[PDB]
Amino acid sequence: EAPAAVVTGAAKRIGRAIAVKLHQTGYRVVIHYHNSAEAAVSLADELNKERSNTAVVCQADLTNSNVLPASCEEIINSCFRAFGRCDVLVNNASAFYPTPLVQGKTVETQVAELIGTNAIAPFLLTMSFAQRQSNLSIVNLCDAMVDQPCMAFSLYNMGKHALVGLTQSAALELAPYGIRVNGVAPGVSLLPVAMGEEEKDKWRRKVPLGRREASAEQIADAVIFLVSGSAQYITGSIIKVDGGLSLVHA
Amino acid sequence: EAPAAVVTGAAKRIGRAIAVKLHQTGYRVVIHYHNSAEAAVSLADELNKERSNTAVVCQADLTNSNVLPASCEEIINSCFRAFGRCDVLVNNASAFYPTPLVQGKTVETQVAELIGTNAIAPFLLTMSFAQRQSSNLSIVNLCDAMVDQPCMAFSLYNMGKHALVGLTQSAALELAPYGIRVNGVAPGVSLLPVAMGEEEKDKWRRKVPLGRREASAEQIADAVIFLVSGSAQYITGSIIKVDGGLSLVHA
Amino acid sequence: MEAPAAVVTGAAKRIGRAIAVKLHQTGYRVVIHYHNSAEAAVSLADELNKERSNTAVVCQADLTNSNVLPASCEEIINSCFRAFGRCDVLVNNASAFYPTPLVQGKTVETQVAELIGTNAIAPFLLTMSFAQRQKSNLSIVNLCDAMVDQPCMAFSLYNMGKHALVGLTQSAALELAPYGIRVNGVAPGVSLLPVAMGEEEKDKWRRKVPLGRREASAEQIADAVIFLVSGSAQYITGSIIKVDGGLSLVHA
Amino acid sequence: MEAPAAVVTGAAKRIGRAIAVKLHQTGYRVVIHYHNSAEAAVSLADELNKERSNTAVVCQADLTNSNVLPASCEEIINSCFRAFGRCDVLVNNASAFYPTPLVQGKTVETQVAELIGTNAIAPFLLTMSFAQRQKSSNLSIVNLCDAMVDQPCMAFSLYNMGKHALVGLTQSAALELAPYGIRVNGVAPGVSLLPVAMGEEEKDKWRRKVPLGRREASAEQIADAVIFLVSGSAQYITGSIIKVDGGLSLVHA
Ligand SMILES: NC(=O)c1ccc[n+]([C@@H]2O[C@H](COP(=O)([O-])OP(=O)(O)OC[C@H]3O[C@@H](n4cnc5c(N)ncnc54)[C@H](OP(=O)(O)O)[C@@H]3O)[C@@H](O)[C@H]2O)c1
Ligand SMILES: NC(=O)c1ccc[n+]([C@@H]2O[C@H](COP(=O)([O-])OP(=O)(O)OC[C@H]3O[C@@H](n4cnc5c(N)ncnc54)[C@H](OP(=O)(O)O)[C@@H]3O)[C@@H](O)[C@H]2O)c1
Ligand SMILES: NC(=O)c1ccc[n+]([C@@H]2O[C@H](COP(=O)([O-])OP(=O)(O)OC[C@H]3O[C@@H](n4cnc5c(N)ncnc54)[C@H](OP(=O)(O)O)[C@@H]3O)[C@@H](O)[C@H]2O)c1
Ligand SMILES: NC(=O)c1ccc[n+]([C@@H]2O[C@H](COP(=O)([O-])OP(=O)(O)OC[C@H]3O[C@@H](n4cnc5c(N)ncnc54)[C@H](OP(=O)(O)O)[C@@H]3O)[C@@H](O)[C@H]2O)c1
Ligand SMILES: Nc1nc2ccc(C(=O)NC(c3ccccc3)c3ccccc3)cc2s1
Ligand SMILES: Nc1nc2ccc(C(=O)NC(c3ccccc3)c3ccccc3)cc2s1
Ligand SMILES: Nc1nc2ccc(C(=O)NC(c3ccccc3)c3ccccc3)cc2s1
Repeated sequence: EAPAAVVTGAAKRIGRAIAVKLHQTGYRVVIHYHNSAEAAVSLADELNKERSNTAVVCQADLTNSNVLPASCEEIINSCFRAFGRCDVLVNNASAFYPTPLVQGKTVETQVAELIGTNAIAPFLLTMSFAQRQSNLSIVNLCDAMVDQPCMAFSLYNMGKHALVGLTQSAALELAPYGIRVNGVAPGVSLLPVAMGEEEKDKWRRKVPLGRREASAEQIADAVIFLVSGSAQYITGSIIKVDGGLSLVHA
Repeated sequence: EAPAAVVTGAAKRIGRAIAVKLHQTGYRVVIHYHNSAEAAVSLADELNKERSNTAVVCQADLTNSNVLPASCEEIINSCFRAFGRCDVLVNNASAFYPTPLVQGKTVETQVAELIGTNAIAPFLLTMSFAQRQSSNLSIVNLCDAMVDQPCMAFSLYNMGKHALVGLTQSAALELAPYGIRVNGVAPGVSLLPVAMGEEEKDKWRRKVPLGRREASAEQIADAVIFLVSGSAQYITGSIIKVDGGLSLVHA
Repeated sequence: MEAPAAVVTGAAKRIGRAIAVKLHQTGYRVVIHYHNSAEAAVSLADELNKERSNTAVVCQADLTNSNVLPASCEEIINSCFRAFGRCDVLVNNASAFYPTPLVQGKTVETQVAELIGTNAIAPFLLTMSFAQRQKSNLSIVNLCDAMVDQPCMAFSLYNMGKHALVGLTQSAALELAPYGIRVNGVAPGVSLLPVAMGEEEKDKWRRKVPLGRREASAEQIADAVIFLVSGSAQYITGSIIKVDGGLSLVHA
Repeated sequence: MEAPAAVVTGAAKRIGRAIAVKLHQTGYRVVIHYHNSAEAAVSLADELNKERSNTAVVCQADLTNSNVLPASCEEIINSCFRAFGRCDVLVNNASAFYPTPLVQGKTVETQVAELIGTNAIAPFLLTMSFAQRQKSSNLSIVNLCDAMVDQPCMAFSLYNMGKHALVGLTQSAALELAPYGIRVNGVAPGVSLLPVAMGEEEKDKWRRKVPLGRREASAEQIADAVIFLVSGSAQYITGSIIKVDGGLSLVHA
């Protein structure tokens, strides 16, 4: 009776907040993770303490390779194995780091990681979700700043642009199956763990609405809306949740 | 105690559905109308039967003129008079008709209606709303998902709707320091113009990827409800398409 | 009779003059429209006529919206036919630009008439008159703004007018395509800074431009107009070319 | 050594050929990159060298993504410096295009490698190699984009993803390379040269959708926009994508 959702990169930060809010809404959840095993298992424990048998973890590397289609099929299969259905896919997992055009990872590894996590894995996950098929939908975590990108982040930005293309192409192609495909695009939300406080404050000061970053819960709220019955005519839409950041000129 | 909302063009169709759903969410509402007095009062009666003294009507022509600024100030003022506050402005009223570039309203009348109602009145209402201002204050503008693939011979209408996107962005930036969010909802085909023939209505319905049907007014209202809610408190300057995928469909 | 002819609105100075000059150098006869800048307009027409006799005229009009604006726009197009017997190109360059804050000597209705009139309604009415007068490589070029999605604070009416001009560009490209009239736009970021602006403030904006940390010259903007009216753009309609040195790509 | 030089990928046929011809007519020396079309690439180089000796060479490479793609792309740029002593212009034109339906003899990872490699990864690697070699002059890159990226063909998700990635590259590289004086722009066709084997009755279905003339763009019309973007008339233009689509993208369903 309860619907089920897969959330990628769900052990921490925004993906954790999405998994938590879906669970609070009544979903059973697959918490996908790559390296954060302890955090993933800890979240599943918390959710299961709340309602038994409503959360599982599923480990996978979402870097592009010739076995990525199998890994993505397994993530979807894990939801059917645990819960007998898969109603919602949230493509949240993402690699993010600079790749300067002018000069420990080879460039082909950087392509595989940045384009794999942000674009190819979402595509393969979408394929597997659709092939295995109420209120079915997919939500892709996009980036409100894709047209005003950070300096030296070309591969990341290429991946996020590709994810916009996937959102639109899959919304078109999956509409006759009743599957909606939409996006949520943060501006600045939870800042990278590696970033110093002074730099975090630099970015906070740029946001018109409150001079602060989005909480993870604020991003999750837009995901909840798009999967809800209140969004049943919405497909191919990307909702910015950016406090007006993308409207601010240089 | 209860927040209050102004909805322009609220007597019928999409504006009515928005007013109904805001009311159901707990708002007190000003139902603005131009020509549709009977329908406006009928809605106010229905809402007041549910919760007494929670719905008022306000007449105004939203055509651009020397008096449009005073009329817009009165709409906002009516909310403050009735309810003591104005938390939400929904710019829903619109005129829609063709204005061919190559050839009984003069062109400058068409300007005053299409650009006035669809862009200048939202601008003046936004000024009045902001001037009169914990809280969750926002404005929602009814945009058009087809603004970049416009209907043939609708240049003035399309100009007004593009101007409304500009207002949404400019006002979101300028009002963010006041905690006033400014967002849009962009329908594709929703309730077809009453004048449109049944065969032409079906032609459009058949192009929509999602179920080959128009949006109900209630689906449009659901997006408005989200944007005014606490679930959207970091969202400003965003326009949510509610179009069943229609804008994605090539020629 | 066989050199083509162009109307350039707001052509006495700055970008509009550069467009008129470059069109003239390409072989066009030109109508130099102007509002207040009579001395500068006549001085330009005299220069162009010295270079080739009877190839430049001036035409005065206020492009503020009013119930007479349609007649004024009809008259601008008529001046081109009166002088040159044809009108091949329309460049909508004239523009009012000033802040209109949402929270507090012109009335708001004057500000609406000026900012929306010059930037949007006059281009629309000129587009109507241009199209209706037609009997070649016919086109319209609208001067847009690369920063319309990242607008200056407190410029809502200006930004509304430039957004409306994008809508006109696309609507008119669609509707006039059957008549062989192409309709395109050129969108500067920062080009010639306002005459009233001090050097320090100019340098603040210059420093934001990735390509050279400098504003576009007037000639650089005119170069993109010249391309869009040329035979090298015969399949281009409904396109807006940014000429902004990357400015619109730069985040906050 | 005074004439500038350009690399054009996928230049043996169709749009890339017309770009290579127009660049040569403008005074550029050209590297004609090709993958499978050797005879046509060599025929073009010989035609161009007959017009002006030692102004055209060919360079073969597969632009599918793989472990060797970065080296291949470095080699393409290197070929221009070895032939002509300079590389002023890069045109990323080569492209794979075919449907990849989401719902059900190439594996899906081959389709990823081909559609994302040709349309996006190879342009990125070529852009890296071009810039690293440059770390009077008018250096620029032109990417062949697609005016219909937001109204895509049904069941072309991987192709559309690659073309959206190419918009991202055009913008990100324009920003990052602007300090080096390298401009980065795009030209976005709607419908241009159709497949010759496509029935005329199907070609006409697409032609009739185009507002401006109810016909597809010639390859030369697309090349004309590339020529403008590399020219001295575009020296303040970077990060711009010029649609050359006859109004097709403005037409609703
Ligand atoms: N935070 C922001 O300000 C912001 C702004 C714009 C867009 N976004 C988007 O919003 C989403 C969530 O942002 P976030 O900051 O929460 O993300 P994040 O913490 O940077 O990354 C989310 C998770 O992605 C997973 N991931 C990384 N590489 C992976 C790989 N090779 N295989 C599988 N999983 C991998 C990691 O899982 P493990 O920890 O299990 O390894 C990581 O915890 C992302 O798509 C992001 O691009 C965020
Ligand atoms: N229906 C769709 O499929 C669709 C598609 C795209 C966008 N939209 C947008 O969605 C919104 C609502 O659409 P709708 O179809 O419900 O609108 P609508 O029925 O065409 O008109 C809404 C109301 O606007 C008011 N109005 C018109 N001209 C006016 C004037 N000069 N002064 C004051 N009020 C005036 C009218 O109120 P009175 O009846 O009181 O005179 C009318 O009932 C509009 O902004 C529209 O552009 C709708
Ligand atoms: N300069 C920039 O950095 C920049 C940036 C973005 C966009 N643009 C766009 O590029 C175009 C050219 O810019 P610019 O800086 O050269 O323009 P500008 O000097 O600010 O204005 C050009 C002309 O507009 C005419 N104008 C103003 N109000 C008018 C009215 N009520 N009626 C008729 N004409 C009127 C004036 O003519 P008179 O002098 O004869 O009165 C003025 O000379 C404009 O459309 C502008 O918005 C420029
Ligand atoms: N034609 C149109 O209507 C249209 C519409 C929109 C966008 N565009 C864009 O405009 C550009 C030119 O279009 P077009 O129709 O002339 O392209 P095309 O004929 O489909 O392809 C151009 C060339 O790409 C090369 N290519 C394909 N796969 C390759 C690989 N794996 N490695 C290396 N090279 C490869 C081929 O070279 P070989 O022949 O040597 O193997 C082919 O001749 C493309 O980027 C396209 O996406 C075209
Ligand atoms: N998986 C992840 N994706 C992203 C995407 C963006 C951000 C974020 O921090 N963006 C900031 C920023 C990025 C790099 C360096 C400094 C700040 C940002 C993005 C656009 C404008 C301003 C700040 C952080 C993450 S984490
Ligand atoms: N008719 C005219 N239209 C315009 C449009 C824009 C500008 C211009 O100066 N834009 C600047 C700027 C505007 C206001 C205050 C300071 C600087 C600009 C625009 C966008 C981003 C950064 C700077 C100047 C003019 S003059
Ligand atoms: N390397 C290449 N890239 C592209 C991109 C697009 C096209 C093209 O022909 N597009 C047509 C079309 C696509 C599929 C079937 C028939 C026609 C097109 C594209 C967008 C909307 C309508 C038609 C052809 C090519 S060839």
